[PDB]
Formats: sequence, structure tokens, C-alpha cells
Amino acid sequence: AQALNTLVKQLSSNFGAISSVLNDILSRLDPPEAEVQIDRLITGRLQS
Amino acid sequence: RCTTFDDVQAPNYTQHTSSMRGVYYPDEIFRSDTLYLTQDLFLPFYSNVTGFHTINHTFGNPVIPFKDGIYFAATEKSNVVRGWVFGSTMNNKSQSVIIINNSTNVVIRACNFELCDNPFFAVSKPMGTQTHTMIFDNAFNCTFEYISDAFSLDVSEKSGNFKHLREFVFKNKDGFLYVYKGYQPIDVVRDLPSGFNTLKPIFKLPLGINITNFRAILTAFSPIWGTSAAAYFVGYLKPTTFMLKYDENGTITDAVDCSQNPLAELKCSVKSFEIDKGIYQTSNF
Amino acid sequence: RVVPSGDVVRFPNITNLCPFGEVFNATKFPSVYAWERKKISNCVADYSVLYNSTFFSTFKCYATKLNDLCFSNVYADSFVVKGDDVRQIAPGQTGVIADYNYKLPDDFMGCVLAWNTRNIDATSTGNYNYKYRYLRHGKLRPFERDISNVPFSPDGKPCTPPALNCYWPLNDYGFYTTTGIGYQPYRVVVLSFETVCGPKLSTDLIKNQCVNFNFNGLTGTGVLTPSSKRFQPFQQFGRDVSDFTDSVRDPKTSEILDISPCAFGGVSVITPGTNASSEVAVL
Ligand SMILES: *[C@@H]1O[C@H](CO)[C@@H](O[C@@H]2O[C@H](CO)[C@@H](O[C@@H]3O[C@H](CO)[C@@H](O)[C@H](O)[C@@H]3O)[C@H](O)[C@H]2NC(C)=O)[C@H](O)[C@H]1NC(C)=O
Ligand SMILES: *[C@@H]1O[C@H](CO)[C@@H](O)[C@H](O)[C@H]1NC(C)=O
Ligand SMILES: *[C@@H]1O[C@H](CO)[C@@H](O)[C@H](O)[C@H]1NC(C)=O
Repeated sequence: AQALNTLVKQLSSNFGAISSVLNDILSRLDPPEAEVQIDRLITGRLQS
Repeated sequence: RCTTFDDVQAPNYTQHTSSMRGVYYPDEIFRSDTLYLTQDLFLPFYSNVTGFHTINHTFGNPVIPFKDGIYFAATEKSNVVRGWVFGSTMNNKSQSVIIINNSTNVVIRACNFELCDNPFFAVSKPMGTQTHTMIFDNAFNCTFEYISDAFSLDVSEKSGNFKHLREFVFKNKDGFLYVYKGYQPIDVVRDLPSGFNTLKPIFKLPLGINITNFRAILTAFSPIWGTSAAAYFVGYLKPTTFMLKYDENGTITDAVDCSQNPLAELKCSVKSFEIDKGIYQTSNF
Repeated sequence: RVVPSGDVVRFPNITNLCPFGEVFNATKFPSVYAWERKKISNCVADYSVLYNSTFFSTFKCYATKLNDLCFSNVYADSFVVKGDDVRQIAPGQTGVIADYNYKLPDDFMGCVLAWNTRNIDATSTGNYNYKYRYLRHGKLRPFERDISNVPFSPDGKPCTPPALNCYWPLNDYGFYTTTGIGYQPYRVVVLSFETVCGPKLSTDLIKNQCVNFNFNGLTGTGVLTPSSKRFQPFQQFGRDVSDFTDSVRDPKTSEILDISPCAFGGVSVITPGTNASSEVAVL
């Protein structure tokens, strides 16, 4: 239960982006504002 | 018309421990079968409050600090506290908000009002109807005006016990004043009943004033105006951590403050009411 | 992955692209502490008319934030700043405009539209009659107006002008024609983002299919079907035991729905060997 929920709650970590949501960073921000913070949340979630 | 009274006394300052007050729905999220931990601007449990026994010569509404938000309670028999001036200077010098319930509508405006030195409802005492909103005389450089949908409230002087308990929470955010409403029937002799009661969202109010003080507009009662019996409080919203137990219908059924005592700081770590016997690591000092 | 089939666009009742003279047509803009409020409600707006005018020259949104619109009322805020105070019209960012004159909300964020008024709203002695707050006993919260036409007490004590060592709350900008761009008066419309919706149409509830969906405050792909969840009337949508939304009250017809994601998973291949055969069966 813990190792799934710790894997769950680290979805919601910002990792230095303006949010932990890849589709807000996709849609709401600029395309230069996107790829800066897309590349943050992947490298965060990948090694999580 | 800016008029005064014959006598304005100080309340009885009767102390009370607010047990389970201040709870509301923060969000619009439905959740069920769950147990959710959050901070928001909450009234804390077991909070020492003071009883503002307004009785027939006592009239407590000076400049009262708001600063982020306040909790309000009122056991009511005569339905006295029905208005609130919000603002900073409490004079005709800065932009203020007069929220009144004038027994027909909720009238809310955001202006630089000609604020009187006495915020009251000029209401005839043996029958309970308002002659004039003697809080402002007129208004200047407004930003907002609204009248709610119509109903009626009996606001004459009543005797016996308090039959009406209204729960109010006011907060400044993004221009939007959020005013939330709670209610239960009561049968109340003294300061406050213990028990649990939530609040629900009613108002989203882009008022745009610097909200740093409040003067809770009371109701004046005289057939030279007076008042009558009303027990109402002032509480303060603090950034404290709450548990939010949701039942199967999504009603908040109970809540636990984390910052009361080491028993309830443990509950927020376990995320339960049930805690087994032993020792549990909690956060560092 | 199952590739979806259908669009679900559900909203309350639809109006057209309304003209907004408060966006691009106003000629004189007042002070910033007493910033003029005009609002936008119940119109499917793009605010392309911010660009489409001969009254403005900057065209920047705080500009992909132009389409940041499926929420409550937008407030087209009219005021003239200086070039050194163009920078402070921001969500937060507490300078002399944001901390005391005009603070911006931060759920969504609109567009700040300035215009070169060197020849109309300025003079060579400084058009000082436009003013701004620089120091006040109390900070603004977001989306507030300050109409205190009052001689100010700089520390909370009874020191009001015209007494000695008692300050005014208003400095002069310095709207000079003889200076550069940093001291010019700039007519600024700000769309304060705090009911309009940009991508607002109405399509069909394509139920029981892997679809796309766009709702009042809810986007995504998945499977749609009615739900039985006891929504409160003040509750828009539901979430699961995790933290993504799986239930929604319909923006158009208030039918309580479920949102399951689309089906997906892994693939195996069951083969008996190339020496054995050349047929496979997949799982
Ligand atoms: C969530 O709210 C719903 C109401 O929308 C609750 O459902 C209703 O609950 C009451 C009380 O348990 C049920 O009444 C009972 O009826 C039986 C059948 O005759 C009777 O023997 C009992 O003495 C009682 O009166 C009512 O039937 C039920 N509604 C339906 C449609 O079944 C529900 O209980 C709430 N959730 C929770 C967790 O309480
Ligand atoms: C609450 O504060 C008041 C201060 O006026 C004090 O007299 C009272 O004893 C306090 N309540 C408790 C339960 O200590
Ligand atoms: C394929 O399987 C048969 C089974 O007896 C074996 O004799 C043969 O050597 C296999 N083929 C190769 C290339 O090894």
C-alpha cells in the first residue's frame, strides 16, 4: 500500500515546474514555457 | 441618517470554549469513502472565545480586527446581528463594503460610504421592521451593488431561549469575498452549544476593498435607540491543518485539528481516528 | 492504447462573440489606485479585438494566455501607468502598482495592453496630475481598488497633511515628453482574470465510448456514463480515492456522470518456437 501511494503522491510533486500537471504546462503556458517544464517533470518522475 | 443611542455598554465578556466550530466545504470537489488532509483558513478547535451578551443597553460593534478572515457565531432569539461593514478606515475615507440583510434582501455594495459612528439597524422594537439603513447616508465611487432574492425574517424582540444558530465565515481572496452560511435549530440558555456543524458556499463577491477591519452591524431596538438579547462571538481563522472525514454521501461528518494536543497531531500522521497502541515517529522539533 | 472516438463539449447556454468597447475603444484612462472597473460577462470571447484596434500597440498577455478563458467574469481594467511601472502590473510582484495601486489575481491571468501616449497624455513639465500610491499602512490583496482621497498618516499615528513631516500617499509619475520610454504615460487595459468561455460550443454526450471531453473546468479523454454519486448542489465534480477526477456534474444538463479512463495495458506474444512453427497468438 505504501509503495503504491508513494508512487502515487510523487505524481503531484512540482519538481521545480510551475505545476505538476503536464497538460497545463502543455496548454496554458507558452511553447517555450512548456518544454522547459515538460523536461523537468519527466526527469523527476523517471527517477521516481 | 447618522444617529446615536442613549447608552452603549460593554458586553459581559463571558468566556467559552468553541468545541467544533468553523468547519466548511473549501472546494467544489466531491470525494467519498475518503479521509483528506488540508490546511486552509480555519477556526481552530477548543478556541477561547468571549460572549458578547448584547442586552438592552449594551451595543458591541467597534472597530474589530479581521486581518485575513473571521469566524462568526450567533445564538439568536431576536435575530440581531444581520449586517457587517467591511473595510480599513471605517470612515468616509476609504472604500468599504456594507453587507446588510434588511429583512427583505441581502443588499451588498462596495463604495466609499458616508459611514456613521454607530453601525446599527434602525428597527422598531415591538414589531421588527427596519425604518432606514442608518449606517451610510449615501455612497461615492462605487464598484459593486447587488440585491439578493426576496424573503422575510421576523426580527422583533423575542423572549425565552435562543431558537436560531447561524454560522458565518468571511474571507479575502482574489477580490472575491467568500461568505459561507451554516445553520441549525437550537434551544439555548447560555453562551454556546457544543456540537458539530459545517458551512457551505453561498457568496463569491468581487468587492475590491482593502479588508483589514470589520464592524458587525447589529440591530437597534426601541419603539434614542436600544437593542435586545443576542449572544454572538468573534473568532479568527488560522492556517491550521485539518483532517476531513467524508462519509459515503460526501458530507463532512467529523474533523480533527492537528495542532491541538499530541494525541491529535498523531492522528494526522496515521490518517485515522483509530490508532493502535505504541510509539509513532512524528515530525521533528 | 485504445484510440478515442468522439468529442464531448458540454457547457451552459451559449452567446456569441460580443463587442467590447471597454477592451479597445476607451479614450481617457483614469489613475491606477482608482482604476476604472468594466467587466465582461456571458460572452464567448477571444479578445482578438485587443489586437484589432488602432488605439494600442503592445499586444502581450501575461501571449498564449489570451485563450485562458472558461471561468467567471473578466474585468477590463482602465488606467495609465508610467514605463517604470509597466513592469509592476503583474500577479503579485509587489511594486508600487501591485502592492498599493492595482494587484492582479492568479488563478488565470489575462492581458496587459499598453499604448504610446507621448503626444496626448504627457507634457514637458511632467503630467503630474496622474498619480500613484507608493507607501500605505496596509497592502492590497489581489483585485482591489484604493479610492482614498485622503491626506495620509505615514506610520498609523495622527500625522495627516498639512501638518509638518506628514507625507502624501501620492507621488508624481513624471510623465515628461523630454524623457525616454521609461517615463512615458501608457494607457493600460488589463483583463483581470477572476462567466466567459473561449472554446464554448455544445456537442453531444457520446456516452459509453472512449472519447475526448471538454467541460466547464474539466478536460481530458476517457469513458463517459451516468453516475449515482450524491453530489451536493455546491459541488461541481468528483474525484476518486486518488487525485484525478472521475465524476462530473454535466455543465449543460446537470446529469451526474462517471469518467473512467480509456482501456490500455500490455501485450504478450505466445509462440512455440521458430523451429516449431511460424504462427503466434497474442495476449
Ligand atoms: C446518504 O443519503 C441517503 C439519502 O439520499 C441515505 O439513504 C437513506 O437512508 C435512510 C436512513 O438509513 C433510509 O431509511 C431507512 O429505510 C429502511 C427501509 O424501510 C427502514 O427500515 C429504516 O428504518 C430507515 O428508515 C433510506 O431508505 C435510504 N434511502 C434509500 C433510497 O435507500 C443514506 O443512508 C446516506 N448515507 C449514509 C452513509 O448514511
Ligand atoms: C479566555 O481568556 C480570558 C481572557 O479575558 C480568560 O479570562 C479566560 O480564563 C480564558 N479561558 C480559559 C478557559 O482559560
Ligand atoms: C529443430 O528441432 C528438431 C527436433 O528434434 C531437431 O532435431 C533439430 O535439430 C532442430 N533444428 C535445429 C536447426 O537445431
